[PDB]
Amino acid sequence: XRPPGASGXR
Repeated sequence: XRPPGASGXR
């Protein structure tokens, strides 16, 4: 998916 924790700074 896009794990919040870091999907890069976004």
